Amino acid sequence: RSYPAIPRIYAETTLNMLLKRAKKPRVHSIDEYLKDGGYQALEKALNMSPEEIIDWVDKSTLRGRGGAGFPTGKKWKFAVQNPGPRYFICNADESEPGTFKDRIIIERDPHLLIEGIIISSYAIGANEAYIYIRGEYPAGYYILRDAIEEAKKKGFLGKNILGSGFDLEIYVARGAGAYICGEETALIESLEGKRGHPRLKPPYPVQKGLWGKPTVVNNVETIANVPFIISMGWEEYRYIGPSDYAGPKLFPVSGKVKKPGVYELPMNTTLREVIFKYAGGTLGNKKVKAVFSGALDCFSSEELDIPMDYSPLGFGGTGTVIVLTEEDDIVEAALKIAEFYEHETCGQCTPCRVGCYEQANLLEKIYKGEATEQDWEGFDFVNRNIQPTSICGLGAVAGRLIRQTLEKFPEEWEKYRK
Amino acid sequence: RSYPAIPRIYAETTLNMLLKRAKKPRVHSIDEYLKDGGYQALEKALNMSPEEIIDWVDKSTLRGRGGAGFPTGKKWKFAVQNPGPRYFICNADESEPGTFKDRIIIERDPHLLIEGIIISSYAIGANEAYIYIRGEYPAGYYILRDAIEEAKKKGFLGKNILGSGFDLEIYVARGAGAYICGEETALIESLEGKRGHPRLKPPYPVQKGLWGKPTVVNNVETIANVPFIISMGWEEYRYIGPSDYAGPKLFPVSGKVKKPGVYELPMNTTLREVIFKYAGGTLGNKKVKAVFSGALDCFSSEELDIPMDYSPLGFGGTGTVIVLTEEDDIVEAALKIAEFYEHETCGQCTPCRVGCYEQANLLEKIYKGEATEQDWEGFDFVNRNIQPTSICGLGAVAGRLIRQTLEKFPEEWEKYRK
Amino acid sequence: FEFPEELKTKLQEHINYFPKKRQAILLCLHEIQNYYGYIPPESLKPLADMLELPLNHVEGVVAFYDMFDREDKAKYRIRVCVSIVCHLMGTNKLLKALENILGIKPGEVTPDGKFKIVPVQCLGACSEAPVFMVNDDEYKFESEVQLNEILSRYT
Amino acid sequence: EFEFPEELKTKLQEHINYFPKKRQAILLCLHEIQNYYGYIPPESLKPLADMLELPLNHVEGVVAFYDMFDREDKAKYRIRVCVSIVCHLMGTNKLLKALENILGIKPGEVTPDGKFKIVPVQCLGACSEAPVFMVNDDEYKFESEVQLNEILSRYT
Ligand SMILES: CC(=O)C1=CN([C@@H]2O[C@H](COP(=O)(O)OP(=O)(O)OC[C@H]3O[C@@H](n4cnc5c(N)ncnc54)[C@H](O)[C@@H]3O)[C@@H](O)[C@H]2O)C=CC1
Ligand SMILES: CC(=O)C1=CN([C@@H]2O[C@H](COP(=O)(O)OP(=O)(O)OC[C@H]3O[C@@H](n4cnc5c(N)ncnc54)[C@H](O)[C@@H]3O)[C@@H](O)[C@H]2O)C=CC1
Ligand SMILES: Cc1cc2c(cc1C)N(C[C@H](O)[C@H](O)[C@H](O)COP(=O)(O)O)c1[nH]c(=O)[nH]c(=O)c1N2
Ligand SMILES: Cc1cc2c(cc1C)N(C[C@H](O)[C@H](O)[C@H](O)COP(=O)(O)O)c1[nH]c(=O)[nH]c(=O)c1N2
Ligand code: SF4
Ligand code: SF4
Ligand code: FES
Ligand code: FES
Ligand code: NA
Ligand code: NA
Repeated sequence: RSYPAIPRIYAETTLNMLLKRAKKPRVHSIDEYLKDGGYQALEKALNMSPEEIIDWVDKSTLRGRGGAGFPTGKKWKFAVQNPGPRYFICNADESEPGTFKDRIIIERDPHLLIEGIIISSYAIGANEAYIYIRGEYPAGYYILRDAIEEAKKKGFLGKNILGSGFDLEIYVARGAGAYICGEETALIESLEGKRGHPRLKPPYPVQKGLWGKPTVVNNVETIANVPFIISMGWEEYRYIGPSDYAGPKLFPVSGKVKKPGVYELPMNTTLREVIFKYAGGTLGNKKVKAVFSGALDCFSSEELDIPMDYSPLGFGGTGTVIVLTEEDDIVEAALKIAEFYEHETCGQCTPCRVGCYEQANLLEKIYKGEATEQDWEGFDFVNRNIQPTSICGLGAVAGRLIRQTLEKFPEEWEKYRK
Repeated sequence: RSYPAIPRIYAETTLNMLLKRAKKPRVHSIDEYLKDGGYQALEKALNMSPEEIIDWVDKSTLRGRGGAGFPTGKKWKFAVQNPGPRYFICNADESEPGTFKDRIIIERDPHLLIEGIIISSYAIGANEAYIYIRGEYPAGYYILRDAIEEAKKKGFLGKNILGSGFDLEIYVARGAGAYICGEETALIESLEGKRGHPRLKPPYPVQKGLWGKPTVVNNVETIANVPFIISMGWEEYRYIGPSDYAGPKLFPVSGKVKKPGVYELPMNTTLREVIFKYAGGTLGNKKVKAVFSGALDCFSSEELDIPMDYSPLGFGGTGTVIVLTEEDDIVEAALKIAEFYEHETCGQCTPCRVGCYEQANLLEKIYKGEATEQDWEGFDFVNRNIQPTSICGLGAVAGRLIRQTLEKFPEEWEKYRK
Repeated sequence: FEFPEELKTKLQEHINYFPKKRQAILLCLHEIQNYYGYIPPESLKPLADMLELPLNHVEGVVAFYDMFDREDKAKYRIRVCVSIVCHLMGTNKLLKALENILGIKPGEVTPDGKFKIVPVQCLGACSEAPVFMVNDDEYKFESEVQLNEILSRYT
Repeated sequence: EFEFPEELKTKLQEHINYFPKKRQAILLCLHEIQNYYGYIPPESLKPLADMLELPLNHVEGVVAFYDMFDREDKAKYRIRVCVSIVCHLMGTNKLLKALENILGIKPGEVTPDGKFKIVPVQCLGACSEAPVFMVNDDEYKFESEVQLNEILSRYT
């Protein structure tokens, strides 16, 4: 019936796939999903072997939409070479700054995600699947629980789904405020009822995950592609966008654009096109100064002609586009990124624990003009020394974006030293 | 292994009896039935005398769920006063408009029905039992055939069942498109390999039925109660719902409700509660105009506060609830009821044969605005004169619902007379 | 006319199933219709012999029971419910979608003999109105896109 | 000893029965406890540990780890204000100022009546609608002080 208030994020698509329904800012329940041919891909999937499904997902060129772009079919293959039981996890922790692509699938077209989960679970022989949704998405949580009951009603979940002999339950767990619980191993620890502390990898979850068993973790958006791959076939899916980085991709665009929101576009779209062709250009038609790819990278105005794909020279990441214009202070922006990492390090690793803290502590001093000479040289050193001994990607990147601003905007930083 | 596709009808229970398993839309096989304590009512029954079982069923106040509500125990007593051999027949012809309560037992929990048939057969001394299932339930037919084999293999059917000395075979017969073959005497004719022509009653089947021998015919839902009566005892069964009209009842709700499906409720529930409390209210929250009790009765919105029991002022029938709302044309609806009876009269009785035909043919002219004044008066006359000389309930009621619409919605009819 | 071995055997199984042969008549006719896609008028004489019934007994039964069709061969029967609930909930939408996809209306067969639309009374799935069957499979109609995919499963 | 009111205990037990293993329910249980009390009562943790069949120090460590849980301050409504980069750029400080004008409190503080607590949080994943805040489970774009004032009036 009634869900918590959600802002009506603008959404636009040139492909009409992931956002076919989710372009409209409301919950689409199972009847509307079914009228659009929903769950027919699941029926088709259940008449295929798991191996064919893995083969199709592999040949689709689908890559992880959670940010790292690992080939999805290949991840599945690694899982299924290990003895079961196996588990499937949908990562809905989406907490990266600027990143709001996953919630609009969850909150508007939950059956797209659920269908994807059922197909993926069948493909890897998992009879128990989880959605881990961040605690700050309460509406998403209630919407998913309700959608799962709808799917049960209609016989898409439970035992012996559609006479296939395949059994599945999907459990919805909630986070409780930790960005680090989106890291796949910390997510598993949390599902096990513990603190969200990343594990040393390898092993990867596919070898040793939930309860030590083969576990696939996939991002919401990744999973939402799976119904299309089955429905269209892998070849037709590969026609979408460039054949090496095929398929729809969601781009959350925020900051100083005229039309902030989520754009469903192919990955041969350029960053300049995302900003100027789709997102309406800049507020006040000011010049673009920088784009933050979440809290991961900083691209300058000289780097706008790159493709939004997972190539070496491409944008990569989550597809998150935070636009800063000419009057935005880059050091102020850097401080916010430092504050983010300070707040989210889990503190297992010493350089990450003290580095994330000191980077933020000293950058605050610099920003307020209270920094000594040593504070300056200290900030530089700490920024370069968060990564050593780190066992997860947070420590690996906590200094990355800030370093890129030091390199690409030296003049602004110098104003703060002199 | 495989069965034909069946739509996944929603089912909900407050009592967890007939729908304990059938609330889940899938076949429950014998192991899962056994795990829930199934067939222990049969074991208990076989340690009782036939006479005692009849006594318990009598004292339970169980009444016929096929729609007439005849006391089940009394029926069995009548049969056993006549010399054997005797036959037991399960009526699974369920073909009344709006009525889909029996099929969810057949298709999801067949062992509940089978267990009930074995106990009932033992109670009346029948060594030969039949299920007559309509031809348009092909999945139900295969599911029952398979369940019967499972029961044979676990020793619940065959000779000398569980050492009792009681022999039973259950044969499954299929209908082939005739609604009238649900009338108990026409069913018997069909079982004897003939056209489905009702016989003059009396005699009732308990006196003279299959091959002229004492025969009990009971509805699927009726029989599904019998395991419960033996398992919990009649006192405890009578403590379900009101003392006079005791036990669970299935209510198939369809038309303009939010949650159409089958509801297991006690018979003190009101019609209003069925629609608004359980079935989720009306589509679009529109006003209820009428409820059709299958093709038998039409209740207005002023009669919603009645109990769903077998009392004189109660809903009665099969518990079938077809909801029409304010936009629904009652004359258009009456035409569909007329068309139904036109299609299903067996033609033995002249007023029924010609009456069902002319009612539909004339009402169609009225509907299309092509009816003469004599067509109008003729329509009225025929509606009132289907019943004379009729030897079964179809001729008795073929004008009943339509007459009720004429009385309760005069404005809407008069609009058609122009 | 003579039944093929595989069908004769299947008919004989039905005839052996009930205590008396004549009780198997409807199961036999369903089997014949399943096999041939209709009831061949020539099939009835041999069936009567097998049931030990007079020919016209069999003819009378075939005529009586609406599921049996002696006129039209069809690989797939699309049974569409035209009773009150399905009517209220959109039988006409289903029929129009069927005409859009297949080019036929109730009572008609496609030229290739593949689909016949058969209007039927209440199918006992009224909560899932509007209801249709394709031979033994039963479904709720959601939309034309959805229906098209279902029908494409039948080759 | 402290004991959970039956209506809460019922809900806790639903969570505990939901997952295959009891201990997986810990965060759902803690959310439920904070919903009920307006914070996590220290005394609540021992009975919860028993129900989860976990040691108390395990439960304590989990409460400490997860930032949504609050053992300090009882508050009927938590106003979560995003202080991350996009909301910062687009006007977090205007939201905080508006909040101080209406309620008289700054981040980390609670109104004298125990009704509202301002909680600074990282990115809430609604950045296109910056600057973003939540009031308990409800989430909104801040437009202006008059707009904020109307929204807050709905929480009583
Ligand atoms: C969406 C969101 O809120 C956030 C997203 N991220 C993204 O997280 C990414 C880093 O993720 P991770 O550390 O998991 O990356 P990875 O490259 O180590 O692994 C990617 C996936 O591939 C699997 N994988 C990698 N190597 C493998 C191997 N040898 N064998 C099996 N699986 C392997 C691995 O298990 C994971 O599922 C970054 O690129 C960010 O964009 C970070 C924070 C928040
Ligand atoms: C479920 C379904 O698809 C349908 C259900 N019905 C229902 O069928 C009902 C009418 O059935 P019937 O004509 O069989 O009713 P009845 O009252 O004559 O007899 C009901 C039962 O009691 C027995 N019975 C009645 N009086 C008896 C007596 N004195 N002695 C022995 N048995 C007796 C009788 O043999 C039958 O089993 C109506 O109320 C409808 O609701 C009709 C059409 C389709
Ligand atoms: C600190 C941190 C935090 C997160 C991640 C990484 C790190 C280092 N990852 C990536 C995650 O570990 C993993 O790569 C993906 O979930 C795998 O799914 P795909 O292969 O992208 O479908 C991640 N992924 C995701 O889907 N949602 C999230 O919220 C996060 N959060
Ligand atoms: C035209 C027509 C059609 C039907 C019926 C009656 C008539 C008049 N009856 C009722 C049937 O004759 C008989 O009363 C019951 O089967 C007896 O069982 P219970 O006493 O209800 O358990 C009936 N009953 C049933 O169980 N299933 C059915 O499909 C039908 N169909
Ligand atoms: S790198 Fe940082 S966030 Fe990752 S495990 Fe180590 S301390 Fe925790
Ligand atoms: S009343 Fe009608 S349906 Fe019943 S036996 Fe007579 S003609 Fe046949
Ligand atoms: S009216 Fe169509 S299935 Fe009942
Ligand atoms: S930066 Fe505030 S919601 Fe993302
Ligand atoms: Na949304
Ligand atoms: Na018709």
